[PDB]
Amino acid sequence: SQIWEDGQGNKFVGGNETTTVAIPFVLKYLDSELSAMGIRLRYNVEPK
Amino acid sequence: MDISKPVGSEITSVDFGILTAKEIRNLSAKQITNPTVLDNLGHPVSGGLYDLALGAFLRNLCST
Amino acid sequence: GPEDFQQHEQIRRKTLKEKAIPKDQRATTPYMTKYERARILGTRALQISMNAPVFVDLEGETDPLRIAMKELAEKKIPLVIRRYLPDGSFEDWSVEELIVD
Amino acid sequence: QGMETSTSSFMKMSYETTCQFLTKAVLDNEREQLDSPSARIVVGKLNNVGTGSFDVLAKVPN
Amino acid sequence: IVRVPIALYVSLAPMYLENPLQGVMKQHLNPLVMKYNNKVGGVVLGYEGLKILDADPLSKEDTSEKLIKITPDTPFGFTWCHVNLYVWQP
Amino acid sequence: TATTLNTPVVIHATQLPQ
Amino acid sequence: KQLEGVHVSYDNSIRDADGTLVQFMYGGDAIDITKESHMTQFEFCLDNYYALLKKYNPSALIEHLDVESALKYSKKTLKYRKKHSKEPHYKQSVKYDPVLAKYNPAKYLGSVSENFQDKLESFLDKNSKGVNEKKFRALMQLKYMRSLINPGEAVGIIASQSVGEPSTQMTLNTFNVT
Amino acid sequence: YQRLRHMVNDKFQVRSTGPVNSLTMQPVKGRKRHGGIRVGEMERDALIGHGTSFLLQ
Amino acid sequence: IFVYQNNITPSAMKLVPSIPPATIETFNEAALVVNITHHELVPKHIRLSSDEKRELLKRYRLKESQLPRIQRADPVALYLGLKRGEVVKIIRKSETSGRYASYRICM
Amino acid sequence: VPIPGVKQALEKKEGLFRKHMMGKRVNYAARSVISPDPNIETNEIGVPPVFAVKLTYPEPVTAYNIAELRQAVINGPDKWPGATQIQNEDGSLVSLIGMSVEQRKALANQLLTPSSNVSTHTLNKKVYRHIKNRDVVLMNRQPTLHKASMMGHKVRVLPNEKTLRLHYANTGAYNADFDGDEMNMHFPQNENARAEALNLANTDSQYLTPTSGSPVRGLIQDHISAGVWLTSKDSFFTREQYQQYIYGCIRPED
Amino acid sequence: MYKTEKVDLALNRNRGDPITQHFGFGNDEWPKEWLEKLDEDGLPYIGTYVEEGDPICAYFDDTLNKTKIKTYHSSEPAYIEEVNLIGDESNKFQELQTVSIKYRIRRTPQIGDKF
DNA sequence: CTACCGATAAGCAGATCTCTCGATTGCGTAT
DNA sequence: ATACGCCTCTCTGCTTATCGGTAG
RNA sequence: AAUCGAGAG
Ligand SMILES: [Mg+2]
Repeated sequence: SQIWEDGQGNKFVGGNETTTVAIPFVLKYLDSELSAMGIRLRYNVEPK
Repeated sequence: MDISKPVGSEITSVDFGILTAKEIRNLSAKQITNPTVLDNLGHPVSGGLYDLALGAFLRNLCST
Repeated sequence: GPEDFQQHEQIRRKTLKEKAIPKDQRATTPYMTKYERARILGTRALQISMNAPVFVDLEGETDPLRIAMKELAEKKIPLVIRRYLPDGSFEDWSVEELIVD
Repeated sequence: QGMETSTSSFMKMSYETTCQFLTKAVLDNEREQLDSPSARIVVGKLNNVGTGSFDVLAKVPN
Repeated sequence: IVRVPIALYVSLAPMYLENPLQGVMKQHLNPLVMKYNNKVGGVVLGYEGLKILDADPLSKEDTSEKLIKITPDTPFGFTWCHVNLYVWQP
Repeated sequence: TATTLNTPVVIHATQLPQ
Repeated sequence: KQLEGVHVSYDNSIRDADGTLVQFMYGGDAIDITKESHMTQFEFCLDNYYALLKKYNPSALIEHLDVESALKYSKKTLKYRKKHSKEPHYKQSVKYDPVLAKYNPAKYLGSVSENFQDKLESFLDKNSKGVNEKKFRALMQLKYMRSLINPGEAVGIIASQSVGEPSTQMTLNTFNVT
Repeated sequence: YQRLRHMVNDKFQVRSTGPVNSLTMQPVKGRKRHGGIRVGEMERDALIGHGTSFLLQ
Repeated sequence: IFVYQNNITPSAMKLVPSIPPATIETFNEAALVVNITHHELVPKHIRLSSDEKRELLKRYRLKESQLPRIQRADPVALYLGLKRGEVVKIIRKSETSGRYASYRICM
Repeated sequence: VPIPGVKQALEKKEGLFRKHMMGKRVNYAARSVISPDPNIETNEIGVPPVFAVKLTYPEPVTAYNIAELRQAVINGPDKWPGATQIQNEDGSLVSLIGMSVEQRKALANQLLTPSSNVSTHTLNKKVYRHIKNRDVVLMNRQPTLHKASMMGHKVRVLPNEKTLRLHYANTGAYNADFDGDEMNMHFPQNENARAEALNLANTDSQYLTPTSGSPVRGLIQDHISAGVWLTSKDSFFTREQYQQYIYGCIRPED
Repeated sequence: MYKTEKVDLALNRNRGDPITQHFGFGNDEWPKEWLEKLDEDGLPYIGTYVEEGDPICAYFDDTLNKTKIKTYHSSEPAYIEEVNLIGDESNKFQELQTVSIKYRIRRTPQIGDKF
């Protein structure tokens, strides 16, 4: 039951290990601008 | 900020890396092919820069 | 599976207790610093505002920060100031054990 | 030039020459622990100076 | 029909700082009964022996007054918990 | 629904089914 | 930008945000400037002795402290410093260090600066004046213990401001050396 | 006596909530568009120097 | 300790770290007629033994590298023969607090 | 002329760090011209009523609140003190702006009711009350060249004008005159920032500048000359003059 | 204070394309509360008092089969000093696509005003 | 003798508080 | 008329060319 | 949204 679909219906299984933090939105925009540079940021969640 | 919406997780640290071309296509939602931002009828084309894949544009549900 | 998590939890707890400085040899200032006082008052005010029990009798008051100052006056705030050290060690001082001003 | 040697790269990136301090950071894979105030702001975490110097714990009596 | 121990990271509301065990029960353990849980395997019929970790590790387990870490932005407190859950394995 | 006030942040099993 | 992390730690040593140490003592005495004004104003302190005593309240501030060892070591150090100090700085030897090095000044009454103690001794020597000199010295030492910079004080931000903000009052350049 | 033209009805502005910027989800600029005012670098530095950390956040 | 009058060839400097576990230090006869410690601006530098160095590190909960650092090539470390890792004691005559001690590390 | 790139979106002051993370436009703020007032208590700010209706504070209802939060909700969004918004238990945001008096009365009647939904049995409704007198505010005057130029003031809600009112002692700290200077006012929305501005950043604590320890507050000119006149040997006052001066400046009811 | 805004209805249409809009009211579903600040010819009465949310000029575009207006966009209330009708340089007897409006605001001396 | 270096001389990259209004934003070819 | 293709006055540092000193 | 001009502290 670990599967989920898309809006295009192309379903696939993926890790549900996702969380909810409190961040500025400008952080998300900066991460996009960093993807445009080929640079990834790894944010480590304190509780795992 | 609402003080009745507690957050459990925190960003304890961050690290800088490179986004390899393999994982980009792994994490991608759609490839962009044709430079058709908005055709006639004032709408985006399928598979274009302003695709419905890359988000919900105007009064259109996001295709992803 | 669960063996991996148990190992992680054990290591985290080991580091935690390696960082907890025992009461016998905590050598930080006996008085409560102004920052500690301000934050203790603020958090106690938040708790009272969110319906946490109050250990003093209001004089018909309605300002949660005033209520917190009342409890701090009567030494009835159940909070602990974890004075973190630069290395990561810490001492737990209770507000009761701390003298204001 | 006087702040080349520093654990936190966010402070320098926010200071100036963002590109030169970001390429230098990503080549060295420099993980920063979010200790400088500027890095705390960028991530959005409570600062360390002042009333961030400590933590507050409850005492539940049951 | 098996019993599964669980490590839990739950949020304790300020209104329950006199019976934190009951508070954790009512906030999280009661809404986890008779529902298929994606972790333990399936449904839960009940639980017993709830135990709460402590934010001050020096305090030996022979105690009732445990510390709870408090969120900087919020009166809610977070801590780890232990509890045996009775599931009905599919 | 299913926020931090109903569901735990993270569930972990410490032992295989007892 | 670079001083924004420097702050006073619970060990009383000032140090950058990551952990690197900058100074072991804020200024060498760990006293707060917003509280340092009347420390050397011994005449004022003497004249207001009773009010100052009621504000400091040693009754509720003497169970949690140690008020013997710091005073003993300070007396020994002052005796040694009196013996020497007719000699050059490169010729002296640290048999005894400053008192603030050993004892935490916020926890040990009498562990004070090396110049504050000397000036207080000169005052109590050059004018004898009815409250006993012992109580006045005890009050001055509790005042010093209370005039200490709190851990967490953004000394870096405060110093950056203190060097920059007064510099706007000198950027007029009227009348060789820069 | 001369009456200068810098009347105070062109100066005051107050905002509680309202329109926000496109990509940052932050208040817009400008008195006339219902925008917030800027807490800049120097305001941030002064808010740190107070040790006021919850206030700064 | 070797002192030389005017210059040093590369063919001599190439042997300074060549002979462990001992140590050779070099000085110039010129630019030595004055002791850099007698200058009143230079504090009393006292080399610290390891016995009190570990005590300082445990008292402040420090690593070696988190201290203020003294250059291996600065004249004070040249004067004292200070090696890498051994911290030094400095008696700074402060204008405000009189005398106080701070500890640099050679690294 | 050139089309900006990603690097130019982050590089300089107009970039993204120094313009959207090192400093951001903020909510619940206000700007206005300052005008002097010697009838406020040197720790207060004279808030015009035009701000006092806009700026709000989220106040969760309790048993010690439904005496006056209920009255504020009955008063509504215009009459001060009153409330603009009500946040329900399940996060629903109800606005009082359009409602009628009957609706406000019914809502305030149901302002504290037990929850049949047990999911949010740990939360209470929040009322976005107007900024009353017990609240605290964060004044600011650019260029903020030192920490004293951003202090905390209690609010005194004045009835008449549209300029923030400031006492004269807050001039050596802001480096401010009253010839058209405008000051930013920030209204914190949580108890932690409230307690910060009341205790750490408040104006009572900023008596001496950390720069050199010299004091930075005091009366300025008119009060100085008045003092030189009042405290001269030629000043004598009858019983009525003496008692009137003393009561007028003391007022034991405050 | 006098402030004049130019309501040029010919911003869209240009170079001989059909007249998209006409000053006036159409026959669509329009609220009758608009005639308070608007004359029958889709222009405001001289001497009315306009606030935020108050119609300034009414036009009917045959394209949308609806009545559209331009609203007064200014916090400070104003009165209407005059309403001009400007013709174009085309000698062809076309409709009016330019209306000029001059507002009048009372600058009574408040506090905070410099003398 | 021979790399091998190097003290010049020469090239190159970045900064230099907040706020409010208005006015204007470009041009050559070819079906 | 209308869609394709396009243009004279600062000041720190870090980094490199260039035609010769420099130990073995 | 960039510039240009005008100004307020
Ligand atoms: Mg002025």
